[PDB]
Amino acid sequence: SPNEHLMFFDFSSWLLVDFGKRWERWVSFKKSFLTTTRSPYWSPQFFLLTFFQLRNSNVKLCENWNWAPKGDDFNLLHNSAAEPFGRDLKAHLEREAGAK
Amino acid sequence: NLRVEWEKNMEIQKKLHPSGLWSEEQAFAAAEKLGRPKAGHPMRVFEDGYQQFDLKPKLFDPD
Amino acid sequence: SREAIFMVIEERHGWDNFKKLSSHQQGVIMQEAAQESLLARNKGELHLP
Amino acid sequence: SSYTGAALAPKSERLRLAFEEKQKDHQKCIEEAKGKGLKKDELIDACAWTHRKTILALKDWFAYRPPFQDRRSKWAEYCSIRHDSGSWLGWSQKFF
Amino acid sequence: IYGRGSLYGYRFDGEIHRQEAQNVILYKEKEAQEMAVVMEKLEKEIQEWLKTME
Amino acid sequence: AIAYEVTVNGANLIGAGMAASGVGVPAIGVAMCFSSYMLAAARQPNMSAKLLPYCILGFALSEALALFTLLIALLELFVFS
Amino acid sequence: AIAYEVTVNGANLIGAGMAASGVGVPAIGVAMCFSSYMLAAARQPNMSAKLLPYCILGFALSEALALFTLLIALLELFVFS
Amino acid sequence: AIAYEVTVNGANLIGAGMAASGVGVPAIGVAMCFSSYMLAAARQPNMSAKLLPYCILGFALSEALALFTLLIALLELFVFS
Amino acid sequence: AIAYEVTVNGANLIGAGMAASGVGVPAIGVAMCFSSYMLAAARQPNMSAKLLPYCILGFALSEALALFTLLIALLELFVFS
Amino acid sequence: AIAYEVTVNGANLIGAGMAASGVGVPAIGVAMCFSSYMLAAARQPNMSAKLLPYCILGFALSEALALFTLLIALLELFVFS
Amino acid sequence: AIAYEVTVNGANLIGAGMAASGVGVPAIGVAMCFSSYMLAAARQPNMSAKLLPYCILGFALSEALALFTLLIALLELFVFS
Amino acid sequence: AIAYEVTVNGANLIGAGMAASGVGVPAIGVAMCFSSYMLAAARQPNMSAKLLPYCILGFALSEALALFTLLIALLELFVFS
Amino acid sequence: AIAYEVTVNGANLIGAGMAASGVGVPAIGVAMCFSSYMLAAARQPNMSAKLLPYCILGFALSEALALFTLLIALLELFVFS
Amino acid sequence: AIAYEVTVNGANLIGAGMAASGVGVPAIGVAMCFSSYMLAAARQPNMSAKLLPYCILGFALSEALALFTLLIALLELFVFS
Ligand SMILES: CCCCCCCCCCCCO[C@@H]1O[C@H](CO)[C@@H](O[C@H]2O[C@H](CO)[C@@H](O)[C@H](O)[C@H]2O)[C@H](O)[C@H]1O
Ligand SMILES: COCCOCCOCCOc1ccc(C(C)(C)CC(C)(C)C)cc1
Repeated sequence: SPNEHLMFFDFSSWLLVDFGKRWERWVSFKKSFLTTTRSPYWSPQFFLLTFFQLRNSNVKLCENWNWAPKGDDFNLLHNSAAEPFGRDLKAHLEREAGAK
Repeated sequence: NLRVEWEKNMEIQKKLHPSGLWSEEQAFAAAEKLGRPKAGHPMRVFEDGYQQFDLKPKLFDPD
Repeated sequence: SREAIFMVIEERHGWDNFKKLSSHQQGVIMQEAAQESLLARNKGELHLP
Repeated sequence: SSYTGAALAPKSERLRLAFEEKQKDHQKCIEEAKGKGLKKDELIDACAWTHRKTILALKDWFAYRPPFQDRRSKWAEYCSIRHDSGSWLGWSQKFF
Repeated sequence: IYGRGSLYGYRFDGEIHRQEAQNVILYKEKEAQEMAVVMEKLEKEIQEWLKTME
Repeated sequence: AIAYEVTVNGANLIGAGMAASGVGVPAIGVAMCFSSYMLAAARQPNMSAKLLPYCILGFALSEALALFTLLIALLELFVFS
Repeated sequence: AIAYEVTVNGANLIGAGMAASGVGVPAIGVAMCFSSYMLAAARQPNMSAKLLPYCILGFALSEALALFTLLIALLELFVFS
Repeated sequence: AIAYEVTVNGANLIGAGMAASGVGVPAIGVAMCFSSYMLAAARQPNMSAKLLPYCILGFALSEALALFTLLIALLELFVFS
Repeated sequence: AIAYEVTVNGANLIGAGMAASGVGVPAIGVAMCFSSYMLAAARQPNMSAKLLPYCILGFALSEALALFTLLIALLELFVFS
Repeated sequence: AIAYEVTVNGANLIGAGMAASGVGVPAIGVAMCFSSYMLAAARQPNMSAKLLPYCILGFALSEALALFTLLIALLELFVFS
Repeated sequence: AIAYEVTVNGANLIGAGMAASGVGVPAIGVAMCFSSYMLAAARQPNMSAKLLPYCILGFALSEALALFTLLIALLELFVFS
Repeated sequence: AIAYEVTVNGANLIGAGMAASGVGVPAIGVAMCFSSYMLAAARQPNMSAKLLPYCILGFALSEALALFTLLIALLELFVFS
Repeated sequence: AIAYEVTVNGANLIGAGMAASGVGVPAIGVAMCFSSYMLAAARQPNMSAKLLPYCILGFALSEALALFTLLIALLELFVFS
Repeated sequence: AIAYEVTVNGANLIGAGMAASGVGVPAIGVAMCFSSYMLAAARQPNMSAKLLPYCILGFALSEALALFTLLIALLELFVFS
């Protein structure tokens, strides 16, 4: 088939990576390296290995958003609600009458 | 010609599904005959990460 | 071979149903019957009375 | 009809109801495994999916902090703008 | 043999496949018989609605 | 079968535009005729007097076709309901 | 399946404009022929008499298709209900 | 799902408009074919005798295309309900 | 949601004109091939024999696309219900 | 709000006419290549052999677009219900 | 007020023909490039090597838009339900 | 009076097909520019370089108009709900 | 007679593909101006400087109509519901 | 007979695109005037002064029709419901 020629099914497997566990082991390796080397805070090693993590964590904990992002808290498609007058109320009363 | 004539006569008398379309009554009857499970709707559109690039998603509503 | 084939057919499926089926499935069933007769599992694989 | 507008429930209530729904969907799997008579390892293999879904809902709930009230956030409410009242630099605070 | 695709004989031939034409004839007769009744019923209903309102 | 007759009054005014779309096409034939007469006279001014009837002829025939199209659009409204 | 025959009277009129738009398409070939005769006359005045029979011919047959295209739309109305 | 067969009798005529719109297109190739014979004869009168078969051949095929389109338009109405 | 399948029998005949409209466009190319061959022969009579093979080639083969433009409209009616 | 799905079976064919209508527009470009080769050889016969490859190349490319347009028309009918 | 959502499935296959009508309109421009290259080399064969880049350059660009016109109609069917 | 709102989801695509039909018309202006460059270079090889900036300027803001049309047709689908 | 108002929301978009279909037809006029400039410079090289002021003016105002034609399609969507 | 009155509000915005399609059709005849002015200046630069009064006149009044076509679609929306 032409789409069969435009298809790539030469995969072998799925590599599963727990990036949380890998980040934890990376941080543990950084701590182990800094403890074994007994490096001070003014070292470029300590700076490179600590400062960006601390900065990003401090920013992500300081963030106080009055509203959440665009496609998560508003600008969402919603079906129009039933009105308390006109045809919707009549349908509601008819539903109540039929049910009861 | 024999094949298409037989298939057309069975499509006419509704013993066989039409060309390209899955028919409900015939599929349910064949499942009841073979004693197999009925053709359900196994898809899950509300599964995590299926319609994330969809600008017009589908809304959950308990019918 | 025809005699054994049609004996097996009339015993297992029936001559009327066999006539009603298609020539292809007829030939397939005839070939299966021929194999059963050539095998002769009941005679100890021997074409003797 | 339909309309493009604001979310109905707050984020916290939304995550709460999602966690309750996944709790229900996990409890049903557990009750079915108990009715079938499965052991611990088989119950694990059965309902690990709903367990992970519940854990992810719990992670989302724990991750979302509702906002704190202050003069900057109130002024941003009056201005009707999405504003972070914890940044002196804005978009560059991500890199500073 | 090559064109049939079968080595023994043709397929979809036989009284089992020929009878479907007569089955279709009977099915169409029944279908038209029921459709005439349904169409007459719906036409009577529509002529009632029209001669009552219009 | 059931017989439903409908009379779309809106179609009174659509076809008028559909004809009006084609009224402009003969104008190109008009200008082609006059352009031919101009370039021919510039090539040979003496022949101008001989081509003047043809010019008047070739316009009118082209113009007449436009008029017929235009007439339909005007005949579509002030007589039909 | 249910069978509803419908008769749309509005479609009696729509096609009139659609053919009317096609009445102007030959009008450019009209001047293409007359322009051809004009430029051939400026090419050779002495041959003007011998190409005129192909002028009136080359128009009228092209005009004939413009007539039939116009004929239908006029036949479309005063007989069809 | 539900199945409503409909037979629209107004659509017996809409196609005739579009066909009539396509009957006028070959008139351009008609005039271009007579024009080419005109100009080629003005450039070479002596060769005019043996280009006439080419001219009528081109015009007849082009007219046949117009005729076939017109034939569809006329067969669409006087036999179909 | 509800599902109403409809079978529009009028669309069996609507498309006939829609395809028919495109049958006359190739005529301009067809006549163009002869309008070229004429002028080429008027430029060089002696080369007329070597261009005639490439004069009927494009002639019939542009009409071949016209044929497939016409073969659909004829395949649209006398087989479809 | 309410939701009515509709499956118009007639639309299996209405597009086929349009796809068929667009097959004839490239035919003018098709014959434009043979016309160009004609006039080129009519101005320089000796170069006729070196331009013939370009002539065949252009015919195929112009013809391919018409041929590409045809695929939609044939793909629109024989598989879609 | 009342709200009826409708999903017209016929427009899946109508627009395919509506785009298919336009796929051939570039082809007449495509052939213009090679015709120009032919006649330019007929005026000056020695320049045929320096213009041939502009010939190939003139094709693939003019051809591209046709392809883009062809994309939508193929984007219209094999992804949308 | 009673208000019946409708949302036609098929109309998401018809315009896309129409715009797709319109994407091809600049393609003839591209080869028009490049054919002009060719004939200007064959007329005067020494002016080959001075008109090359115009050879690029003619294509850039001509293909752009084809892209704006193409931009609408693809913007018509992948953003509108 | 009873008043059935309908508000068709799909109609917000169909017109956008029509305006988009009309954004292309200026492009041939745009490239015509630079084609004229090229052949004019090949007719008179040193005049190329005094024609360029009369070349951008025809470029922008031909482009300007495309903008307004392009304006509607963008003004038809991002403000209308 | 029964009287069903309908007011289609979407047509108010469909006709905007329909008139928009015709806003660019003049643009070819807008740049054609300056194209002719270029070719005439190349023919006789001394005449360039005598022609530009008869250029701007033919320019603006070719542009004017586009304005009359554009104004409609802009008057179609901001006042009509
Ligand atoms: C050979 C090809 C592949 C080469 C890949 C090499 C990529 C190297 C760049 C690593 C980038 C570091 O980027 C860092 O990623 C981690 C997760 O990984 C993010 O970390 C985030 O997610 C993790 C888990 O997903 C949480 O535990 C963490 O609290 C959160 O901050 C950091 O916020 C980001 O700063
Ligand atoms: C750098 O790029 C510039 C960013 O562009 C901003 C996008 O344009 C502004 C759009 O913002 C809106 C959105 C909605 C509206 C409403 C709905 C209020 C307009 C309306 C009622 C006329 C439809 C007005 C402006």
